[PDB]
Amino acid sequence: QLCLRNYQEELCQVALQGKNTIVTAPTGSGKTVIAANIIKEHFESRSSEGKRFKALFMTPNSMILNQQAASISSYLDHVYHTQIIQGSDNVPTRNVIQSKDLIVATPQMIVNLCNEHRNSLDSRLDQFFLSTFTIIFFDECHNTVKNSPYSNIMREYHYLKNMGNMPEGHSLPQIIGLTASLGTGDKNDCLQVRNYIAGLCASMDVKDLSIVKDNLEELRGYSPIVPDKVLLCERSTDGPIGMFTNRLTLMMQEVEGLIRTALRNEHIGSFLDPPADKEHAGYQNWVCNQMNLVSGTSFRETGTRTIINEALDVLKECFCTLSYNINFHPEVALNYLKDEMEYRTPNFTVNMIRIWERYHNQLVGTGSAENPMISKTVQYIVEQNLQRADSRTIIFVRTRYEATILNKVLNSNEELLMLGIKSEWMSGLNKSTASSADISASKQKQMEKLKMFADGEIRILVSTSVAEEGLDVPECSLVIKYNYATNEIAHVQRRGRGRALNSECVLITNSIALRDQESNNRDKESLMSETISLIQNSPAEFRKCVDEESNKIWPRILREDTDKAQKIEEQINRNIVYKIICKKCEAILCTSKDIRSRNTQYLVCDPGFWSLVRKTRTGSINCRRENCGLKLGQLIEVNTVDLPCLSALSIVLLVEGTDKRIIVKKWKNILDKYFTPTEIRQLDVQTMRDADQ
RNA sequence: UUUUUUUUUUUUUUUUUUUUUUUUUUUUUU
RNA sequence: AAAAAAAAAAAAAAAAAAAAAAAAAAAAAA
Ligand SMILES: Nc1ncnc2c1ncn2[C@@H]1O[C@H](COP(=O)(O)OP(=O)(O)O)[C@@H](O)[C@H]1O
Ligand SMILES: [Mg+2]
Ligand SMILES: [Zn+2]
Repeated sequence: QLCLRNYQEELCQVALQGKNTIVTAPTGSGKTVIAANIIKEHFESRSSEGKRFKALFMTPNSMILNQQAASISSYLDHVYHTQIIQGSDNVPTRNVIQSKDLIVATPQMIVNLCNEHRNSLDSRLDQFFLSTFTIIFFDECHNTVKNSPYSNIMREYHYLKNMGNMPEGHSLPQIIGLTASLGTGDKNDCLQVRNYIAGLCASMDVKDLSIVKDNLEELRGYSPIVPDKVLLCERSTDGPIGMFTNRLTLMMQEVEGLIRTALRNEHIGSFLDPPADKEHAGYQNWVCNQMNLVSGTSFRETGTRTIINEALDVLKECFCTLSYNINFHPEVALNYLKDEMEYRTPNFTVNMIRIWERYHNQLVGTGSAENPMISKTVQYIVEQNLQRADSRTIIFVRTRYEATILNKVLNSNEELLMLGIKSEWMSGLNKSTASSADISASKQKQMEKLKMFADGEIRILVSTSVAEEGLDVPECSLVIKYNYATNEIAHVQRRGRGRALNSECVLITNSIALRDQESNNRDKESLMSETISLIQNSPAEFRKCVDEESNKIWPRILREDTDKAQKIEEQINRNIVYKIICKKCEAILCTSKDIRSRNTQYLVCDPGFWSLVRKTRTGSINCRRENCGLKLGQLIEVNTVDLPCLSALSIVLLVEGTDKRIIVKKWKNILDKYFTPTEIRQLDVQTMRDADQ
């Protein structure tokens, strides 16, 4: 058992009244202990009064699910049965919910429950009720905006409260809200922030706020504040870094001129001129927009489109390496450019090959240099190591590739290797980011990385925003934000991540925008503190407008059915065909009648698809057309035979007759706007014949 | 030889959150 | 003409979850 603290007991007293309350406590103050104590008290009261009891615990991140469940079980002395429900587990949910008094499950499963009965063909396996659980908990409730799963659970709770489907004597469940910070959002004055906070609380049917009143000293002592030092490094326009930047701008102008001649050959006078600045995101946005127009238009010459797409891809890569050279030393940017260019080489023309070889020779002759930010970070690391031998440093970066580059830079310095200091490349488990080719993000790998950091083998953690919440990150003695800026909640979580004694938070950047964002975040935090103080001072909130306006639940569904009918009427157009072709090159991949879907995977049963595909080796699908290098999808097997799987992001839909190009981002749009493929039959036969020989 | 359960890896699709940049519209001020 | 605020569209980056499928390794049964 764990002894309750004074502020924890004060927070628990507010929720002990049975009303819906939201608890706002700093990270690491023991929200899990408070939740477990509230659950235990509610269960004891229900047992004393002689009625059924049930508790539901929900967390946005599955990484912290096991730790939270273990802590809850330990606090409850393992007297009540607990079961963890995740996507991997195939155990039925309703049976374990009925047979156990404490259920911990992903909120999406709760959303699916009591809602899957709708739009289901006739039985319907009865209907589940949200009010089955006596007490529910909403960890990290600040994300309950727009159409979040928490918003869906709130809508189900409103269904149960308003509509008269209560079975026998079912009572309204009590929900406790726990979050680090409510979230300013985009409001400016205190009144708007207070109104937004009150509306968010009303969306969860919460009227009372659990805020510490007289135990602030204990909270400050147990959770000391961490100053947020701001450090800025000036940029150097001269030296090897300046020479590298000049060479890359020369490459910018050369590629722009080549694009100009390519457009002139097409006799096209509409394309937008590139921005003068080659380092801002405006150049990348313009490149992406030009690529979108090129995909959405038709060209007289087939090779011109391929050349333009190759130029746009090289421009994007060169912008990425410009950002890398701005953030770090030119060595990593040169290495990234070299590996990307050597990967894309077998699909290039002779002139571009010579241009790249000349530019690479010039960059090799440039030399090397060191960035002031890297030197400052290294000096801070050695200073922390001198202060204590158990120093732990966590570094936040923008992208996963940025994390890998930072880890390589830190591991390449002999000054840290003299004392035996290593680093890692901690990232997130998400695989849908368009940059997952170099990212593994395995669950076991992440657990192993956490274990080695906890054991002390790894000192520097180049971790992304994933580690801010839902991760069992141990105490860190130094938090560094390497050109990374996020919202107020993420900044607060980063500041609170330094649970080690005398933790220091220092921000290192070379851009005025980062400093402005940090100042804005500090101002937002101060405004939140002022609003919280004002709310505490005045107990008469007198806020009920959103609570009464929340009666619009059924009009929402009414308009939902109306515009669903309108979308169905719009979709009624059919019996037409599509000439699906490759995005980069005008090659007939297949026709609209050769695409089939088994469950949710879209496979093309084209006998001639093998002749126009490369079939590399992992397994991947690549265009066989020269100078294309486009990944049309992934190769998968269902009947022990590999079959092609097209991707919407690598194909362009063409309509027969008029030359109207169609761009598709997700398969849902083409599914519900253009056509629907038929169900799969024993069509792997004709595909397997032509797969071999 | 087949079936059931557990673990690891991989793939497709769908539903959300946060940050930055670009563009458009409206209002206010100089 | 310039600046600020609000809404909308596009692009980039990061994070979360769900559904299904495939491969491999173990335990049990036929
Ligand atoms: N009353 C208490 N007695 C002992 N340990 C506590 C107490 N309250 C909190 N802790 C410890 O402090 C930590 C606080 O982190 P926790 O509340 O679990 O996650 P979060 O970061 O969401 O607040 C817990 O891991 C817990 O072990
Ligand atoms: Mg928590
Ligand atoms: Zn192609």
